[PDB]
Amino acid sequence: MDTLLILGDSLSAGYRMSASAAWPALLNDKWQSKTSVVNASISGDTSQQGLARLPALLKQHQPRWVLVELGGNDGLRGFQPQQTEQTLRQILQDVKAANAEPLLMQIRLPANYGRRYNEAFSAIYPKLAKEFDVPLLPFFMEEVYLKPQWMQDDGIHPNRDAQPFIADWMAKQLQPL
Ligand SMILES: [Cl-]
Repeated sequence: MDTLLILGDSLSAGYRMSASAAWPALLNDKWQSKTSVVNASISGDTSQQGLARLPALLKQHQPRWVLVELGGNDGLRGFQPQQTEQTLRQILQDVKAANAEPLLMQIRLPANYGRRYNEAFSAIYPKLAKEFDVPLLPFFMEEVYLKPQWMQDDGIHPNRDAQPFIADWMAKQLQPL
């Protein structure tokens, strides 16, 4: 079996829920005996904190692909987009140099954040996917935001009931990869 490594923040770890409640556990169950899914996600992680954890994970897991789901905390904290871009660039360099295929997820801030900064933050992702010639996955939360029954009260993080949707959505996005 090949291994999919997830390098993520609470959108993949689960916000205020157990790891086993989060969609990557559901995906792992769905892909039993075919593909291993390692959820190396930490609630609250910046792109810099993800990057710090990455080398040990690459060594240990020798994954075939790495899903990079990071930078949203940087954006939510108003960090400079150029800085989050460089950090993400380093993550992508590390992945390729370990002989793994990076899969970069587009991240955005919710629709009530100011539009100029959200635009500059969001733009980093297609720029990096083009630069590294890697898949750019769409942001799964854009669908989730549209369902109050799947959102926690902060308007940011998906709830436990959203997790089976997200797992199914991710299974569908990831099969041609
Ligand atoms: Cl998107």
